[PDB]
Amino acid sequence: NRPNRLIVDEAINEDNSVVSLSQPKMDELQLFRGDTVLLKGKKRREAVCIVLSDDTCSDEKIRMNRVVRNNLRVRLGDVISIQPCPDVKYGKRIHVLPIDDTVEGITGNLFEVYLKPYFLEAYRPIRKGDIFLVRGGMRAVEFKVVETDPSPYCIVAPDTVIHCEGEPIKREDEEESLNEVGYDDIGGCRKQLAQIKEMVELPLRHPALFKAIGVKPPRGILLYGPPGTGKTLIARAVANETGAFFFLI
Amino acid sequence: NRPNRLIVDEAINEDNSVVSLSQPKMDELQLFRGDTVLLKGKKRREAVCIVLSDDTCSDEKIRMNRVVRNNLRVRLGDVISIQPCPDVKYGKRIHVLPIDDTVEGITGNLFEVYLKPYFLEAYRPIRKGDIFLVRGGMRAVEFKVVETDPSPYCIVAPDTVIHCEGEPIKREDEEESLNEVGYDDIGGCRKQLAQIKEMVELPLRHPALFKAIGVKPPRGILLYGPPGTGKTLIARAVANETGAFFFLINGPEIMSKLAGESESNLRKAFEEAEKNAPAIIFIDELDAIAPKREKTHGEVERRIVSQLLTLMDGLKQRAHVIVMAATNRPNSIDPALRRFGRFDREVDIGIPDATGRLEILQIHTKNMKLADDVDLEQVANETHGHVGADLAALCSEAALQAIRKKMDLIDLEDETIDAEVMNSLAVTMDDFRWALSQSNPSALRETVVDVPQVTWEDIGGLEDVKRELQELVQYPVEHPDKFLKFGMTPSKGVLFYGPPGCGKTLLAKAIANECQANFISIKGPELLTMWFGESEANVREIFDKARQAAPCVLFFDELDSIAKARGGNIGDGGGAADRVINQILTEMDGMSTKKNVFIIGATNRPDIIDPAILRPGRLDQLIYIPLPDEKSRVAILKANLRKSPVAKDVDLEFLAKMTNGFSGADLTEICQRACKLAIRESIESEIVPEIRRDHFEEAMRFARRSVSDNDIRKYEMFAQTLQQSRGF
Ligand SMILES: Nc1ncnc2c1ncn2[C@@H]1O[C@H](COP(=O)(O)OP(=O)(O)OP(O)(O)=S)[C@@H](O)[C@H]1O
Ligand SMILES: Nc1ncnc2c1ncn2[C@@H]1O[C@H](COP(=O)(O)OP(=O)(O)OP(O)(O)=S)[C@@H](O)[C@H]1O
Ligand SMILES: Nc1ncnc2c1ncn2[C@@H]1O[C@H](COP(=O)(O)OP(=O)(O)OP(O)(O)=S)[C@@H](O)[C@H]1O
Ligand SMILES: [Mg+2]
Ligand SMILES: [Mg+2]
Ligand SMILES: [Mg+2]
Repeated sequence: NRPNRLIVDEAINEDNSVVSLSQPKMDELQLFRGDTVLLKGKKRREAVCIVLSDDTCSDEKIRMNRVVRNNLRVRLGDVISIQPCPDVKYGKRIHVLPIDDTVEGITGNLFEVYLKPYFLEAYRPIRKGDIFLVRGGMRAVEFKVVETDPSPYCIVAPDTVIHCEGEPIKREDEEESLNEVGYDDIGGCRKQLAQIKEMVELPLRHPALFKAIGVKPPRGILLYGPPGTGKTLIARAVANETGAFFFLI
Repeated sequence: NRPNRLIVDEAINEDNSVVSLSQPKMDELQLFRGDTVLLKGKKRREAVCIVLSDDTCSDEKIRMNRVVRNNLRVRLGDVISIQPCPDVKYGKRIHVLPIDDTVEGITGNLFEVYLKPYFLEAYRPIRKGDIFLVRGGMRAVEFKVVETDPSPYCIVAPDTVIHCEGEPIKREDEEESLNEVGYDDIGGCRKQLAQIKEMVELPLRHPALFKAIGVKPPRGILLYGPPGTGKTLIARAVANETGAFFFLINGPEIMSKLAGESESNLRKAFEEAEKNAPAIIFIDELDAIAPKREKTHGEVERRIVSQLLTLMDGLKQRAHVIVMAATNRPNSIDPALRRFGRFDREVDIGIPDATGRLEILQIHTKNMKLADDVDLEQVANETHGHVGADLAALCSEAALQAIRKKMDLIDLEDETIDAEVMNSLAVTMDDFRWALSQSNPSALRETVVDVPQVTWEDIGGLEDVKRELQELVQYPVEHPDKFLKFGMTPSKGVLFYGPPGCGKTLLAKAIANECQANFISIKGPELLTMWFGESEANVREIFDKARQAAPCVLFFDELDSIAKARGGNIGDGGGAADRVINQILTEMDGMSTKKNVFIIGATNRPDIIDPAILRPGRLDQLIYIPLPDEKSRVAILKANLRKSPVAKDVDLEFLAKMTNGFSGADLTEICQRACKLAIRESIESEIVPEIRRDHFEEAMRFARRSVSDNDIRKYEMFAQTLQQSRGF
C-alpha cells in the first residue's frame, strides 16, 4: 500500500543534500542516477534534492542527510513521502540570506569564498526556505534563501545571478540549530551507536506503543570508557536526534 | 463430619479455572473426569468450574487456581465447600465487560484475538460476576461478565453469541488485582517457598490460635541470595497471598533521609505494623541501613542500627508482627541482627537450576506468543549463570527484537496499535537465540549447588569403584537402620588418587547424580586465588553452604595444585600444608556426623599430598583409579562416541588393543581428533556426515601417550603403599 513511504535514517555520503536509495527503488520509482526528486514531510513543507545510485545499503531504506533533515522537520526513524519530479527547473533570481548566529566575525564578499566554489559543477536544486550548510574558512555557516521564483523551480546553474544584502536574518524557534551535535559528529563508534539506538530511540519515539505493549524498556543505560572518548558527545547527540526533553546533571 | 469441606491451596495446571482433586475424592463425591462442579465460598458467593483427575497430588487436598481464587474471596489454606452440579447448562446471552485498568492501550475487535481462540474446544462454565484472566498479545487482561441468564446456567458453547460495548467497567475494592504478584509468579523456588509458608502463613492466618497456644512464632525471617533472584518478589507474593497488612521499608530510601528523620520513619513503620492487625514488615536491602558497626563511619548510621535493634527487640508475640528482610550480602549484615529474637530464620534464595530457570522462562513468556520452533527447554539449558532477573531481561530483549522486525507491519504513525496485529507478531526461536547471544549472566562467579547431569553411562569401566562408591554414599543415606544395627559409623570421606585423566572428576559427579544429591565442586586453583585475599571465611562459607544442601557431596578437585603451593611433603624440606588446607581439615573435623554431607578429594600427585588429610575421620577411604585396561578402553570409547555418528566398520576393540598406556583423556583426544578430521573432510567436500574407519586410523597415527611407564610404576607403588605416608 502506497509505494511512496520511505524510512528516514542518516546517510553516509559526506556532502550536501544527496539522497541515496536501494537498487530496486530507482527502477520501481522510474528515476535514474542524475534525476531530480521531491521530498515531502510533515507540517506542510517540502524538500528537493538529487538521488544517488546505491546497492549495498539495505533492502528498503532511504539515506537522509542532516543538512535537510531539519528542512523537513523530520528526525531519525521517521516516515517520509517521496515523489519524482521530472520538471525542468532553472533559477533566475534567488534572494539568499545567512543567519546572524554563525556568520558573526566574518566580513568581506562571502560569495567568492563560500557560495561561488560550492555552486558550480554541482547543479543542486533549491526550494523555498531551505537551510543549507556550507563549510569553509575553518568554520561552518548555514544559509537561507528567502525570496525566489515560485517553489521550487530552481536548480544550481551558472546563469543564476546573486546579490548580497549585508543583513542576515535571525533564527526562529521553528528550526533546530545545525551547529548542535548530531549523529554525524561522532566517529569511530558505530556499533555502540547502533546499540544505543536500539535501546533508546524505539521507546522514546513511540512512547504510546511501548505503553500499550507493557514490556520492560531499558532505562539504565550506563556509558563508560577512557576519558575523552565522546561519552558526553554521544549522550548529547542521542538527545538531539530524538524529540526527547533532555535534562543534564 | 460434612464430607464436603476442601482445603484450598495453589494448583499446578497452567491453564484457566480447572480444579484438581485426589483419586478417592471423585469416587467419594460421585463425579467423573469431564463433570461440572460448583464451588461455594465465603461472603455468599459461588464459583463453577471443571474438575481434573489427579492421583499423585496428596491424600486430601483440592487444587485451586489463582484466577478464580479471588472469585471466591478465599486465600491460601482456606476451607471451601464443594458441591457436584449434574445440571445441564447452555449459554444464550452473556453480557461481558473488561476492566479499564488492564485494557488501556488495546483497540480493535478484542473478541477475535482474545475471546474467540479461548472459548472454543474448552466448554468452560461461567457464573455471575466472574473475573477470568485471558493472556495474549504480549499482555494479560482480566474479563468480567456482568449480565446473563440466571446464575450460573452457563457453559462455553459455540452457540453462544457475544457483543462488544466499548465501555469497560471500573474495578471496585471488593476484589484484588490479578495483575499483582502471587505464588504462581515465582519459579525455581518451591522448597524456599514451602519453608516460608510453613514459617509465616500459619501464625498470620491464625493469629488467635497462636496467641492461645503461647508458643514462639518465627519473626525474624531473613531472605538472602544473589541479586536478582526474586527476594523482593517472594516477599511481595507472601504478602499478597495472605490477608496480612504489608509495610515496605526500603534501605536506600530510609538512608536518603536527613539525620533524625529516618529513625522517625522506622518508628512510624513499626507502630503502623503493630497497630494494624497481623502484619509483615519487609526491609528490602537490609545491608543498606544496617552494615557491620565495626566497619562504618558516621554516628547517625550507628544510631540507625541501634534503633533497628531496639525495634526488633521490642516485638512481642501478642503483636502478631513478622519482620522479613532481604539482602544480597548476608555477611555484610551486622552480626547482632542475626542473633536469636531478631533474625533467627535464614532462607537462602539461590541461583535457579535448569528446571527452575525453565519455569522462570515459562512464567515470563506466558504473556508473549511463541513461534512453533521455540524450545524453552533448550534456552534453559543454554543459560547457566542466569538468574530470574537475567531471564526476564532475556525475554524482554527477545520481544524487543521481534518488534524491531515488525516496525513496518505496525503503523508507527498510529498512536495506539490494535491487537489484531500485535498477536500476529510472534517471537521466533531465532529471536531468543539472538537475545541469548548478547547477554551478561550476573551469577557466573557464584558457586553452583546442583545435581550434575553426568551419570554412570558417561564413565567407561571402573565397575569396582562404582560399587564401592555406591556402598559408601547411597547406603548411609538410604538404609541408616542397618548402620545403627551393626553399630558402625559410616566414613564421611573419600580420596581419589591415580594417573591424570582416568575419571576422578567424572566418578564424583556420577555418584552425586545417582544419589540425586547436591554437588559442590571446589578446584585447587579456586582455593588458591580465593585465599590470596586473606579471606578465611570463604572456605568456611563453602562448608556452610554444603551443610544446608544435605544430602550433598563436597568435591575438592585438583588437590595437587594445593599441595604444590609449598612444594610438597618433601620438596626442599618444608611442608606443603598452608592456607586453606589447615582450615579445610578444621572444617572436616568440625562437621556434624549425622549430617549427610560427603567429602570427596581427588589428586594425581599422591606423593605430595599432606599426611593430615589421610587421617581417619577426615579422608580414610583411599580409592585408587588406575589406567583403563583393554575392556575399560572399549567402554570409554563407547561412552565418548555416544553423541557421534560412528560408521559401522569402525572397530572399537581394535583401537583399544592398539592403545595400551592411554588414559581416558587420551582416548577422548583420539576421538576428538578423528571427529576433527571428519569435520575437515566435510568442509573440503562442501567446496559424508559419518566419521569413518580411515579418520580413526589417521587420528591413531598421531595419537600420543600422556602417562609415562615410569609414572605408571610410581603410581602402582603408591597404589599399594599410601596408607603408610603419615608417620615419616
Ligand atoms: N568519537 C568522537 N568523535 C568526534 N569527536 C570526538 C569523539 N570523542 C571525543 N571527541 C571530541 O572531544 C571532545 C571531548 O569529548 P567529551 O565527550 O567531552 O569527553 P568525555 O567523553 O565526556 O570524557 P570525559 O568527560 O573526559 S570522562 C568532544 O567535545 C569532541 O569535540
Ligand atoms: N524466581 C523468579 N521467578 C520469576 N521472576 C523472577 C524471579 N527472580 C527474579 N524475577 C524477575 O526479576 C525481577 C527482579 O527481581 P527482584 O526480586 O526485584 O530482585 P531482588 O530479588 O530484589 O534482588 P536485588 O533487589 O537486586 S538485591 C522481578 O521483578 C521478576 O520480574
Ligand atoms: N572412565 C572414563 N570414561 C569416559 N571418559 C573418561 C573416563 N575417564 C576420563 N575420561 C575423559 O577424560 C576427561 C577428564 O575426566 P576427569 O574425571 O577430569 O579425569 P581426572 O582423573 O580428573 O584427571 P584430570 O586432571 O581432570 S584430566 C573426561 O571429560 C572424559 O572425556
Ligand atoms: Mg562527560
Ligand atoms: Mg529487593
Ligand atoms: Mg578433575
